[PDB]
Amino acid sequence: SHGLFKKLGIPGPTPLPFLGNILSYHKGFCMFDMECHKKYGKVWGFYDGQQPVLAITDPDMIKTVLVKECYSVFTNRRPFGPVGFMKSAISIAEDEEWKRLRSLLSPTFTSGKLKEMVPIIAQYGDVLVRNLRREAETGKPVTLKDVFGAYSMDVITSTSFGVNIDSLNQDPFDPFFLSITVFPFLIPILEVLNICVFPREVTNFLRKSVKRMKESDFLQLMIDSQNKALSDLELVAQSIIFIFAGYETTSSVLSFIMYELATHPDVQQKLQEEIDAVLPNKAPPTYDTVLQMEYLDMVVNETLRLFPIAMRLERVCKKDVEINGMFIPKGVVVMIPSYALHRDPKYWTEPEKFLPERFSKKNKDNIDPYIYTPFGSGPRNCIGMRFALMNMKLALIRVLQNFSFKPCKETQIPLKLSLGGLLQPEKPVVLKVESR
Ligand code: HEM
Ligand SMILES: CC(C)(C)OC(=O)N[C@@H](CS[C@H](Cc1ccccc1)C(=O)NCCc1cccnc1)Cc1ccccc1
Repeated sequence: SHGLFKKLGIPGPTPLPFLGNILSYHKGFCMFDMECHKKYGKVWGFYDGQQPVLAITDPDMIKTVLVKECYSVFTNRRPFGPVGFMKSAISIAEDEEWKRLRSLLSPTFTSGKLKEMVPIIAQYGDVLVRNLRREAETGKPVTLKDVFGAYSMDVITSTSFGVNIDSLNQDPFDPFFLSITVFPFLIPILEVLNICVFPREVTNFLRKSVKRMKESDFLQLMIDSQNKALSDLELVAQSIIFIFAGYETTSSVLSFIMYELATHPDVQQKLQEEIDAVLPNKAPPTYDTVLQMEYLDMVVNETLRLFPIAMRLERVCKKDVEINGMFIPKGVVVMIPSYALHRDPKYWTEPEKFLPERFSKKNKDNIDPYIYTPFGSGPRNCIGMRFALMNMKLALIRVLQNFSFKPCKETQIPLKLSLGGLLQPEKPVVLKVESR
């Protein structure tokens, strides 16, 4: 089984018995992907253990995979376990079951459901300020992910359920998952053991805490179809997904943006200037004033080009296909190396520099949406994209209407990415905060 790509004529690095190419992850997914993209061109293959993985980078082939042939051939992501009752979570679910959850949960993030959440988000930003005004009136460097995650947790639990809890001081969220991929034949062993990559105690906290809400929103819109069709432990699982997403991703990106705003002071001023012009007198941001702000959008986009928190997009090939003139056999994992495409010199001038002018309306048309895919694409892209962009931007507006951000002696400059598996910084993001 380590001969597949040698036979297909697809180039790629030579695998070791059993491990495949996984020793190559010692420097991280993204470095390996960049290295392959440059050694091998537009297409290559490698092996996670015994699992063949075909990397593609052609914009047309990517659109075919994410969009043109999604329902028919590339419907699911790579199996990932042991998951337990979380198998029914939307982003883990497969084929017809995912289809049903997608259709069931899509009405949560409309322009009209988002627009109802702006008045309610508007409270925790003010908490976020006062929490920050304290750690500022005392010239003590601030950990952004702590105070951002605090605010993120606040918005999520209320956007979907209705629970309000000053997020300060709950909040429960590469050593072993390694063995999953040399030993994925061990996943079904672990499922029959109830063994879970979510420690059985974090989920047991909510295997009742959702039943405990309450009862007598995302939570609302689910019961209406609970009363085919719908369930309830399946309701707790969707909730856990949403609660992770809104906490960890929203807070992690906010921290990346503030780092870049701090290492590029002219961009921070330019942004504070735009916010005060749309929102004079520190006017409260509304749903519409957020979408009005173009440089805020450019800043956000440009951070997600540098720090795309998914790193790779993946789809299981569920049957033989010949896409854009190339044969792909059943079972291959097809992979888009997003981090690499975001930093590819053959699309982006000076790709390591934080330059938000790449996304000006003057320039944003030179940007292939199948190269720059921070939220995915096609029927299976990020279901929370608009809620996420809006959530962050309201945090940013409120925050920058009050404070500026400078580097500190301990600010890691330049910021190293974690060689681990998740797009995080090695050292946490600390910066000096000053009150306008
Ligand atoms: C800046 C924040 C976020 C980013 C960059 C992001 C990005 C992504 C990406 C790249 C995917 C995979 C798409 C694909 O494979 O084509 C995804 C999937 C998903 N995201 Fe997010 N996301 C963010 C925040 C959120 C939030 C706040 C939610 C809240 C519900 C959310 C819910 C989901 C779900 C449910 C999926 C699975 C979609 C499916 O399998 O049908 N995401 N996200
Ligand atoms: C750990 C590793 C990076 C190797 O592979 C995973 O990423 N595996 C997840 C399985 S689930 C799903 C998948 C996903 C999401 C975004 C991009 C690519 C793949 C998911 O939407 N997750 C919920 C929150 C979220 C995160 C990012 C963007 N949008 C939403 C990790 C996971 C498992 C169980 C609970 C929470 C997270």
